[PDB]
Amino acid sequence: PPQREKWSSKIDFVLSVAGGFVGLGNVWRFPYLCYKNGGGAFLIPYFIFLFGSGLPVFFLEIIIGQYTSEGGITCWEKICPLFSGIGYASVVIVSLLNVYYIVILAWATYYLFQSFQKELPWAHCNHSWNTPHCMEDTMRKNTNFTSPVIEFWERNVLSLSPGIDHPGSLKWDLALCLLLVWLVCFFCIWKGVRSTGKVVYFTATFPFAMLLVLLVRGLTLPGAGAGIKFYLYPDITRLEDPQVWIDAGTQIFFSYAICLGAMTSLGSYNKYHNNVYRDCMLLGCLNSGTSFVSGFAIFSILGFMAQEQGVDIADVAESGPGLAFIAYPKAVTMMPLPTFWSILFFIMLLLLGLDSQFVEVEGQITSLVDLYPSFLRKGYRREIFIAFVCSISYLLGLTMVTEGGMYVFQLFDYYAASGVCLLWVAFFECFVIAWIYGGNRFSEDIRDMIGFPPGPWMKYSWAVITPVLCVGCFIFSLVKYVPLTYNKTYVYPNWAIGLGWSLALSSMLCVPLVIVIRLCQTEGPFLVRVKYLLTPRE
Amino acid sequence: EVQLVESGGGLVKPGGSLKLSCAASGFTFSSYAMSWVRQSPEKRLEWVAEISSGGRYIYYSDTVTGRFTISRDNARNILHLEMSSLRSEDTAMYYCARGEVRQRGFDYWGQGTTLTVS
Amino acid sequence: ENVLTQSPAIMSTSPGEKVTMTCRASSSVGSSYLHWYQQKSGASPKLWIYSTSNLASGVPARFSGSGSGTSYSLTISSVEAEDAATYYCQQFSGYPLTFGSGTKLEM
Ligand SMILES: [Cl-]
Ligand code: NA
Ligand code: NA
Repeated sequence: PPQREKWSSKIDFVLSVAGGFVGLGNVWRFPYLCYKNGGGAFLIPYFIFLFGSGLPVFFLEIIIGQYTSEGGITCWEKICPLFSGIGYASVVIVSLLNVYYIVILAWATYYLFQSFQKELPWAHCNHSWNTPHCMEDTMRKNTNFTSPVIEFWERNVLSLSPGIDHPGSLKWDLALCLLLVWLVCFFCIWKGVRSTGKVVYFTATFPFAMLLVLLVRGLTLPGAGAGIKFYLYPDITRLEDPQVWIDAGTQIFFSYAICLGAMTSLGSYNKYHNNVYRDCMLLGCLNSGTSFVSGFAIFSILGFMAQEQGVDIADVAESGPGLAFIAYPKAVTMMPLPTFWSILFFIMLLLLGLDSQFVEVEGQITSLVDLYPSFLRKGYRREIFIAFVCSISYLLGLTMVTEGGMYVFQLFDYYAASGVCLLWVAFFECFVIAWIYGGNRFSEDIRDMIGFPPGPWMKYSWAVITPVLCVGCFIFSLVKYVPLTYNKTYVYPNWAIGLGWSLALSSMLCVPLVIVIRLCQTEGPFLVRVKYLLTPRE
Repeated sequence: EVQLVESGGGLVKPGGSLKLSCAASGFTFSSYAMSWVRQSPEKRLEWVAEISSGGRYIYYSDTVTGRFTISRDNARNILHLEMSSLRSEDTAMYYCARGEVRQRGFDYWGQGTTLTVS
Repeated sequence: ENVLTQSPAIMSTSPGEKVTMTCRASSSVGSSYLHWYQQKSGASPKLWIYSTSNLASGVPARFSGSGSGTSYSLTISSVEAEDAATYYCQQFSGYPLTFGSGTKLEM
């Protein structure tokens, strides 16, 4: 169809990217990854990756999308048809990401529902699901006494199984919460995402205000000083392992949602001559600042918990994705009328995650319909396609909300869409653009659209800095490989690790496979075939 | 350091053709966008055409879109402007400008050469 | 075409007073896409102010610029000798590029 959509105003583009940027990756993923990696040792790789690859690649996606009015898949048909597999790899990343990203909001919805109560269940462990080993953290410091908050998170919400080999029963309450969130996502996407007028003044601003309140509460705690010292002081010895390097790298590639197709899709709606350099840098600063500021709140709470319980900071909570659900409720318990603040906090989590999810789903649909604009035209066809995609994603998320679903979630988070695949996709993007497509040609394209060249920082980052960082972490991770462990105590079965690698390979292998498919479908000799496919076709 | 000097100009019959040139020195000519601006005897500046930093994107004024042509010589670092049909209103002095950054404008200008019609 | 117009055709003032000049645009232009050029009476033009506030390298800074939307202006704190020249405002936001009608200071 001739029709192609565009933003009605630049504010819409800014809001869409801000909603895509700020979400569970900042307030939930960054705190637990830093806690797992030992605090300060996580930051040095983080800032290296950020100012080295993070922002330049984010500008790369937006400016590629703006240059070619196409989705994540069909954009590469004009830069490099031979390397069109990057778009397929990105969408597979998006498809896998949407399955497990929603489950966090399912946990938040369950927490939100179980906060409509006279007293918060995690304020004491006199409840049924609690073990006799429990002792109130107010008296834990006065042989393996445990906190009630951790007990609620594990026994009640997760109903944690002894291992992934024991899936157990399917949590009906989590399934209905999983369904409710997906129904919200469908009804907000089946027609089209919109700012909806003045409601943005509440949807967008509220999460930052709530985070500020949590930051004030955390820094005012008696043991905040020790937590901040652990957060900021680097452990140089930890840099001798690839874990801190890979975790910091893929976190940025995940938080910025750049290896995904959403950023290209959002850029595709921009005007050709639109100036977005300043906006991209400011939005990146907002995302990085939000994560760094939220880190202070989380670790201040953890420092207070360590001081109260008498245990070390590294041993005070879970070294896994459950850190947010163990730390933030605890801080809420230390506030007047804890029910009110818990309600606002989990509404804050839903608002941050739903806005990001809407961007991810909308980008996935936009990239997919670009392949078949006529068959997937607007109207009934799009509504059916969205309904089918949401239903399949719902059924795919159902396996990780069981008793042993936490291990499946951890496997998905580490390997699928948030691990080596981000390094794989990012390296090929910069390699094609800087070397095969031509850095000088792309700078000319950037100048034609923005009016100014990208500059030495962006050119060198695409040409050298990003490829070197991606390859180095790839080699370092593969040469010093260590297996994945849940909560640093559970060893995954060899088949579970193979499944995780297969999940990673499902996206990584898209690049070589499509290259073979593209090459084999082109007639003539090999040299002519590659020459044609390297030339912009569409 | 940066210097621009134009060459080529004289009397032509109406409807004739003449090719102008612009030499560059002191900078990487293959990295900066170039534009032609002409000043009529009435002293009014009129933009003519622009060639991108690599010569892939080209823009023309509405009045010279069908008769004028802008081109580059990156190896020789010389900018060429070719006219296929010089009308009576084409008499002016043509200036070579180094308009690379649109946010900064024509920061450098050449000496200029005059063109007249009989 | 976004035709640019300057209100004063010609100006003459004593070399001890401030003067002001305006540039009106037929369409709204970004603050970063309009520049002022100073042309000596007998030589080539020269970039004077760009981005509506950034003074060029060679300007004594005795100049200043302000504006937004479709109305723009340039100002001089106190004009001295050799300041008499023709000043052109230029649109650089969209093609075709347009220069103002030109305005000349005298005496
Ligand atoms: Cl982050
Ligand atoms: Na969001
Ligand atoms: Na983020």
